[PDB]
Amino acid sequence: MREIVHIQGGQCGNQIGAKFWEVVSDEHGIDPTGTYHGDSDLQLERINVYFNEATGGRYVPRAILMDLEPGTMDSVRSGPYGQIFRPDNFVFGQTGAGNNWAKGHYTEGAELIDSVLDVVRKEAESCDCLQGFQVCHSLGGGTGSGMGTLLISKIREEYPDRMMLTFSVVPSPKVSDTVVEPYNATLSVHQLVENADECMVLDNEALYDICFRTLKLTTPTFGDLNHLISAVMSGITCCLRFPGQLNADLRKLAVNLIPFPRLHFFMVGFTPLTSRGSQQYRALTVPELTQQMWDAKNMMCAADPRHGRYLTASALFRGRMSTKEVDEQMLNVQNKNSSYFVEWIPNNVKSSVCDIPPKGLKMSATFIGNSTAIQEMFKRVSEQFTAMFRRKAFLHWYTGEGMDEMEFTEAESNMNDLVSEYQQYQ
Amino acid sequence: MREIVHIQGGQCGNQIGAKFWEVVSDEHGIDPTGTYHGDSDLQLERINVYFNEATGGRYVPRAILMDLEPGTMDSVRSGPYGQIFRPDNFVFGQTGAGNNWAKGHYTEGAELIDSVLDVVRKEAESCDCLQGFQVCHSLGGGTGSGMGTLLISKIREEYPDRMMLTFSVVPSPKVSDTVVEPYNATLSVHQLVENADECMVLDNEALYDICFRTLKLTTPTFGDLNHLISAVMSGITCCLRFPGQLNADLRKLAVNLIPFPRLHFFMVGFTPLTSRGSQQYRALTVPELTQQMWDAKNMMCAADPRHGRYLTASALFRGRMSTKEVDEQMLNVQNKNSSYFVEWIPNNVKSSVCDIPPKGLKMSATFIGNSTAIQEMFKRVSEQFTAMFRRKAFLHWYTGEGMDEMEFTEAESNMNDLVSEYQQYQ
Amino acid sequence: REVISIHIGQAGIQVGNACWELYCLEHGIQPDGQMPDAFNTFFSETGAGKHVPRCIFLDLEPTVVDEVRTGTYRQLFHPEQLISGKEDAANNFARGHYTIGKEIVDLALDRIRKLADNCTGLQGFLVFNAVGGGTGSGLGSLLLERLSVDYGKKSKLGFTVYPSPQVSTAVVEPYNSVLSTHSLLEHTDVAVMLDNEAIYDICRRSLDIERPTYTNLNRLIAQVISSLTASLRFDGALNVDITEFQTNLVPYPRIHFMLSSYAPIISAEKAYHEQLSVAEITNAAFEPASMMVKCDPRHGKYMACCLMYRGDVVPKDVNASVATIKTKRTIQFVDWCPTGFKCGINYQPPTVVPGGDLAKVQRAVCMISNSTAIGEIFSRLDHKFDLMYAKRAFVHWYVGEGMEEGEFSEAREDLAALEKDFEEVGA
Amino acid sequence: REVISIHIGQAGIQVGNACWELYCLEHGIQPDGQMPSDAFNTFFSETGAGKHVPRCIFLDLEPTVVDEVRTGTYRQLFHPEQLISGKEDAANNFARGHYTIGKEIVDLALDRIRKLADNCTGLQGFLVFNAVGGGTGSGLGSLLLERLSVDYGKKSKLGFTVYPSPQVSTAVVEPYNSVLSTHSLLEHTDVAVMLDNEAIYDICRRSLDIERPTYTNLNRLIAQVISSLTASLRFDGALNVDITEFQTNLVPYPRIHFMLSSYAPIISAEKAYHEQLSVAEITNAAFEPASMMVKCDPRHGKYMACCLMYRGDVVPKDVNASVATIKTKRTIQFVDWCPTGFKCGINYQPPTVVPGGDLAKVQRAVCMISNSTAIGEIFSRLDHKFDLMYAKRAFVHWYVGEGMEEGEFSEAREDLAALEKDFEEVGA
Amino acid sequence: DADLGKSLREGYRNQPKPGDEGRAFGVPTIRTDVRLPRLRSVANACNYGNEPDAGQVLRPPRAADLGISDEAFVALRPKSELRQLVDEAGLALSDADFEAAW
Amino acid sequence: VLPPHTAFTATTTYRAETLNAEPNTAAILDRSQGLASTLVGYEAARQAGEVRRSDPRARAEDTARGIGTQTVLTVPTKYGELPGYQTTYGAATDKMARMQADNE
Ligand SMILES: Nc1nc2c(ncn2[C@@H]2O[C@H](COP(=O)(O)OP(=O)(O)OP(=O)(O)O)[C@@H](O)[C@H]2O)c(=O)[nH]1
Ligand SMILES: Nc1nc2c(ncn2[C@@H]2O[C@H](COP(=O)(O)OP(=O)(O)OP(=O)(O)O)[C@@H](O)[C@H]2O)c(=O)[nH]1
Ligand SMILES: Nc1nc2c(ncn2[C@@H]2O[C@H](COP(=O)(O)OP(=O)(O)O)[C@@H](O)[C@H]2O)c(=O)[nH]1
Ligand SMILES: Nc1nc2c(ncn2[C@@H]2O[C@H](COP(=O)(O)OP(=O)(O)O)[C@@H](O)[C@H]2O)c(=O)[nH]1
Ligand SMILES: [Mg+2]
Ligand SMILES: [Mg+2]
Repeated sequence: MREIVHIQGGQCGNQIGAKFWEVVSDEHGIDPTGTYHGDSDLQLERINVYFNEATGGRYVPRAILMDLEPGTMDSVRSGPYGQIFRPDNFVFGQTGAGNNWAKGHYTEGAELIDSVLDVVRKEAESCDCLQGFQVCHSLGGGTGSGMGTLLISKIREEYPDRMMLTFSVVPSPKVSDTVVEPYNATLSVHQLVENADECMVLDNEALYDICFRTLKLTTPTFGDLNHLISAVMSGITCCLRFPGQLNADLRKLAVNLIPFPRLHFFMVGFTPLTSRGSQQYRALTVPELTQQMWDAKNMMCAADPRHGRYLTASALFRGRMSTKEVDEQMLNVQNKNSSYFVEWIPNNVKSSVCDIPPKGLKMSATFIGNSTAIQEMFKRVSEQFTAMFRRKAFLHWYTGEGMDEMEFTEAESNMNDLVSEYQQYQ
Repeated sequence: MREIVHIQGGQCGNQIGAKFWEVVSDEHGIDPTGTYHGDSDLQLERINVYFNEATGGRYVPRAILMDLEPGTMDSVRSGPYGQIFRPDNFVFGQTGAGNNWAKGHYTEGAELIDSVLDVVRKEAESCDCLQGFQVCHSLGGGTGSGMGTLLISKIREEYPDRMMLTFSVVPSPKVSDTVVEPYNATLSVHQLVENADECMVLDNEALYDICFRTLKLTTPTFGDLNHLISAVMSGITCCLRFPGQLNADLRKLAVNLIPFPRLHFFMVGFTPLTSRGSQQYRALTVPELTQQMWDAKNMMCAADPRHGRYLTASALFRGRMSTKEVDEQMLNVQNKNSSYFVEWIPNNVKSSVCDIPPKGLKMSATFIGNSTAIQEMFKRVSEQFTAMFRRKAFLHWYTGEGMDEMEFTEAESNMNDLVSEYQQYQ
Repeated sequence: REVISIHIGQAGIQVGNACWELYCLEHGIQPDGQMPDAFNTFFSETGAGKHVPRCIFLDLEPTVVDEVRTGTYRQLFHPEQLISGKEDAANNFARGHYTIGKEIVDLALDRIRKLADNCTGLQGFLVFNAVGGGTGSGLGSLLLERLSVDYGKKSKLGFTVYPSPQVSTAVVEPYNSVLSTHSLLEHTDVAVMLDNEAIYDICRRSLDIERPTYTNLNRLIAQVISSLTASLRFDGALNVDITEFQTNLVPYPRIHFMLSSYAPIISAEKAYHEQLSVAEITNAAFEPASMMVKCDPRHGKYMACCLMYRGDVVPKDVNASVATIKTKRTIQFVDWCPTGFKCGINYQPPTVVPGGDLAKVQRAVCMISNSTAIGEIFSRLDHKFDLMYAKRAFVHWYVGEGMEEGEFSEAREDLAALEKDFEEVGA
Repeated sequence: REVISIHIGQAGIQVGNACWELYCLEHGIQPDGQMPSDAFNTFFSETGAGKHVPRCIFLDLEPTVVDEVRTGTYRQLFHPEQLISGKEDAANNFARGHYTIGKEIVDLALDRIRKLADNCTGLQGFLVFNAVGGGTGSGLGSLLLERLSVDYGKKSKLGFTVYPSPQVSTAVVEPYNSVLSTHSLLEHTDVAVMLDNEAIYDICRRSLDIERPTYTNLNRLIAQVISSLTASLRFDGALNVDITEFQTNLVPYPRIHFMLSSYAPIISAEKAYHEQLSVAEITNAAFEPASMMVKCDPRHGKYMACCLMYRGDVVPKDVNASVATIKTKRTIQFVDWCPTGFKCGINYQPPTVVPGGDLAKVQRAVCMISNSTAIGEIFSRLDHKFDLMYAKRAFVHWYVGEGMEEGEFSEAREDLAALEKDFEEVGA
Repeated sequence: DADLGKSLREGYRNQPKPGDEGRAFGVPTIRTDVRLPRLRSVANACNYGNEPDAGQVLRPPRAADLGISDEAFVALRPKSELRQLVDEAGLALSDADFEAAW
Repeated sequence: VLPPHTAFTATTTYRAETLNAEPNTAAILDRSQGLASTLVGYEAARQAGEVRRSDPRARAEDTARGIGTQTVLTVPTKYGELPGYQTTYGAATDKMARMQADNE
């Protein structure tokens, strides 16, 4: 019925997508060779949303992996659940962008985007009732951000009526992996604000802090971080894949969380995340999940939301639960800390319940908050962008490829008016 | 009943016919000794279209080789299914044309064409009711083009009310065998626009492109290209040899595709084509065939069909298929990309279904699209022809043999007005 | 005599899942469809030993519907009436009224056509919808409009699920609520509000279930519906049809919004506890601690009340109890209406459901009254609606669908006029 | 009471292969051709003892499907001399089928049908099965109809023709073929019944919901329709009407004979198990466009006369009541000139099942055959796309090289224009 | 492929129920196999089983005025019942001829 | 070298479906028998149902529940159902399914 096609860009997008299709495959009970061996046929009734049957129950993911460097593809095919992708979908360049948005948006896109557009089109009309697209990429790197950005623009120009998710990782000064982070991030969101329907902002710092405090894990490799983000993404799409008492589709959450067309950036949190030694000592109730949801040290962004106001929020619950308890918990958290929410919108919380929990858990919850604390992050980026732009440092690598100065100025302008309207509604 | 006699001209025609008779003999279940070894009774029912039984179940092809150098003869005799042919039909010169169209149409023809006409006569009246003749040849070589096109003219003089298929590979500048390719091909088609009923335009460039992208082979030797065109020719006459839900013989294929007598140049493509890695990751449905049929990376000509419009198109299907699905699919493809089709003809797609797929497969298809994109190929050859004719390079080996200049000028004139009427109907 | 029931939205069909479960359990029909004349008003006797219901489930998302298609009641409902779209309206009245409705309402009504031609003595329709959602509100209203232009003169009982004042699960449900009332006003004939917080309180207080789900809510809601049609289905000492609601409860053509209540809501052990008689249940059907709509009826005056009795009830004591009600002064009536009661007595007691939390009782009362407390409810909705519309929030979704500010302002002022009318009749 | 059946074309003989299977299954005849332990007399003549041979001729130009029939299981039903097969196919060419190969094949066809009619005694009429889009069924079909009209004339010829659907099509020159067929289909046959393919596709999508239907289910349902039409001759009913009744009660003017067909209830096994089956709802279901055999919208048209065959357990009381309800309803509208626009007929025997079919055993069934102006709409729809291709002289050279000219093209175009004028007049 | 000829899905499958291989899925107009209503309603548009035809109602048997419905004759009765009936009425026939007629 | 061998087995449409109707219907409908409607679309489900088909109390309970476990062949099974998977519809109809199984 409703269909979600997947897009992965860049190194981070590939590794994130790899873990994503790992957990989804484990959720639907399909083996790493591509055959179903699960238990409940409740898994079968909604595998078409993510899979197409090839020959004798060979379900392949409806995904498109795309980057510019083969080492990422090798790391994809190395691990398990790497032999289930259709090798045609590995559309793939050869030269490499190398943390250059101009290379990822004008040079390499000119010979890769018609190819990925061919593949995504064939993948689009292959299914009947498209629900939307799901993108996993970055904003600091070159081949993920720029190529994905131009791809998003082309897609939104072809299919204006379908939905669109974008999971984009943003950088921080504390964890600054590359140098041109603001040069790329500013331009990326400057395109996202007019192209994407909504964006779920991520980062690594919040993940490190979460594994510091809540998980008490020793060495958090990228796999566990991608494992968390993957658990988030399975949670956000649980409503379509399983029956429930109150189902909230993708468009349904978007219309409940987006009151204004340019206010479509969310922060995300996932519960429950507890250390293994302390996993035994806890009860498993809705208040137990609620105390962890509304903890500000549990968001997946470097924007402590109690420095601002929640415009709207949404909770996606999985597991057999009392809807009464669900709602009165939402009413209580909304009545006590009433200054943390916006005033001119009553009932700022959209809730939904699905009956099937993620595997291995009794009762889980995915939180999506559209708060105005994200303007702290954007200002935290724009000041770095202006600090660099005043001195025109590292700018010749961009202007020597086809980009000019006015694109940077309009990125500054859109950055500034966005944070101005965020500050306004605060 | 309906009859097809086969003629092979030149080295390319011979090797193509060699693979072709191996494929057909495999389809009808006769081993390379000439005896019958099939199991299902559907194979016997229509072998009179291609074979004659001689003595006690010895089945032999209704074929006539024709060339001028015994290397090709030993080449076709050495391989399997080589000793099943007609030792008396090996009608054959000894001097050799040497890529000189004047030699292929005036010098050796004067002493070989009486003999080939003798044997093609014997083969024609040996059967009761002809359906048409089938000639495989090139347009670049000498003994293929020149001798072939004279044979066509003499035959059309003898039997005017019979059908005629000609599979001719055309040269490309990117894949250029000889230097006199425009000198041969220009005069060859100049005779083909007035003599032959219809042709199937082929070329090696598009075949190499297919073995690059869709097949992903490393070594595409001539046997591979020849195996492709053989599957194409098996598809084009699967309707005669096997019953269907909707039958389309050669003549009604012709009457449906040709709206004007001079417009009889077709491009052709085949499905399905998968690499052995991606062979496991694909589905087998009518939409899976159609999405690969109408792809421009599947046409076996060097003419991008989106550079022009489709006049008519045909889709021969093999396998037990849903007719409703076939029709809605052809309707949907015609209504989606309505720009690439012609306006003043409704329902531009003639479709047919045969209930016998190729051996080992589940469902297959053959696309024959009469588009106006082929005029790019004719301009591609005509401009080279005028470039050489501007100062008469290589002309004298043609002049000193009996050919004069007005033949060349009449060939250019016919080239100019056929592309003119192609552009007119575009 | 026949009555068909349509279910719009994800909420309506869950109500249907408990409602039809109770009907088949009442007439002794196993989920496979056959018994091992009273059934005639809900089930048509197809074939030989088979009964199919007179309903249409319809929804745009197929998840909940095809769960019904594959549940235990696969053989009862044959899936030809279970209409299902391809994609949701997603809490968008405009999407559910113009984009998707224009392809689904026609298929619904040319199915309801031959349902109605099958029936012979059709009383009317009764609709189950939730006006907080997108599908129930948008094409629900659209279906009601085309029903009115198709038949018009036939009665339509609308059992709606309004949003609660403070307890809420959606965000834009004020927009969808107001846009539903603008057509629910002049298209429905008899509208019964039912809210969720009131039922949560009932199940928490009387049924002492500390953790209820939607199932228990839908179970006692089905108890209400079955109790108000039991007069048609079974013979009683004094029975009343669907037309009596319109006659005895609708004073004026734009005042049709009835509070509902039920008694006794008693668990298994509390039935061992308490002696159930007509007087105390007639009293209990008047406290706000036992109403289906969260509102204070003391703040208003009751224009006209309707009491359905089921079980061991004699006209003497029910008339004695209504006498005490008429003479009590804690609840005041409206001066204009002098005789503001419509009684109804049916013999068959209400049935139990295995796994249900209610116990079997000798007798039960379904009260349906009309007040001005609803006049308080709509103003309470009107206030929080203008709070959002003052900032033009969430409007871009609707106008992007293709609507405008016109129906916004006209539905806003329509509730304003309804407010002035209720304030004027309360005199 | 006897009637014979000729099949002209690839589509005609597939319809016939369906029909004769159905007829043998109805009458209890094994495919060998004998009855294991009188009604059959309208289709089967009994040669000698213990044999029953159909009164039918399949005829075709390409021999493929005909000898597929010959090699199938029905070798013993039709022995090999009635199945006429040419040597090469007309190949979607009306000229080639009407002038080139017709001249050799029609004489054999006609002097076989002569001895068929002579073996027959009380011949009611002929019935022809063809698709006007192809080449054979167009050209040689018209040739055969002309020669049969000149041989007999006064016998009624039931033409169950298959027209090309508006948007769904498999040929390219079928507009030309249909125009040239209709030019003679107007003035030769007596009662012509239209069947498109897209209407049956829609039916099998909606009611029988077979998402991937082949031609055989279409042909099965067409055979069911034909069986329901001829059950009045085959079996005694409470109210029987023969083939002359369509001639009389359905044709108000000598050039208006184009009938829309409809069948009900086209229903599966548990869908019938679900649905309470009675006469009122099936008479209803016979009338919505979602159950017609022709893709047309009769809401835009006005009925002239309808005929309703009922088969099974049907009493006259409820059929009269349902017809009264229909006549009183205002959703559909009959033509003013005819006051009384209905003709009912009832037959006792229920329609049978076919193993491998998609329909279950049903208590009662209705076949509606109606006259309207949706057919004049359809003819103009066809005329438009014919003229579109004819304006550029496309494909004209094939017919011209076969030997026809521009004259017949222009006169068939103006004949279709005349028919359009006729229809827009009668609709007044 | 599987869904080629048949609908193949559970709600629309052509396969009949294994309880009854052959039966016409519909409502017979005579309703000959239904439990008799305890008391037929005043408004009854349907008939159950044996109702006398017009050929009989136009010219009734003599026991029709006494109140004996015509189905009371055709209903089956056991041997002791028949014996008591012929003993209650003044038939006075011997057991030999009684057994013969029986 | 030539391919080893490929047997030719595809029959024509006529023979296949209008001469072997009785075996054809049996085979086609016995492929898709146990599966529910929304589950029968996928081919792996049919294969699973076949291997499953190849306690009468458990069988009656199954055909009563409908979508509980048609394609079963870690998570251990309880006497009634699976631990991780319990839908609200089934939780509501447990008693009706049990009564139906008992009556069967
Ligand atoms: N009382 C009651 N209300 C319900 C139930 N299920 C859903 N609802 C109400 O339904 C409203 C949301 O709409 P839904 O029923 O989920 O779906 P919808 O009405 O079709 O709107 P969409 O979500 O766009 O499809 C919420 O306000 C719930 O209060 C139920 O079982 N009982
Ligand atoms: N209803 C139905 N129509 C068919 C069937 N087969 C072919 N047709 C129709 O026949 C038309 C074309 O003519 P055909 O019957 O295929 O062939 P023909 O009429 O003998 O003409 P030729 O191809 O020249 O021999 C197509 O438009 C199809 O719609 C069938 O099995 N059932
Ligand atoms: N969570 C997660 N983040 C990653 C991973 N790989 C890279 N990143 C983030 O992506 C950013 C750099 O992305 P990059 O590899 O340069 O993107 P690309 O070069 O365009 O493909 C860094 O800030 C990292 O934090 C990964 O495996 N997991
Ligand atoms: N497909 C295919 N084409 C061939 C083969 N051999 C030669 N050709 C084509 O034939 C053309 C030259 O023709 P030539 O061999 O000189 O023909 P001839 O001398 O008349 O026999 C070249 O453009 C080749 O592309 C072959 O084995 N397969
Ligand atoms: Mg909903
Ligand atoms: Mg034909």
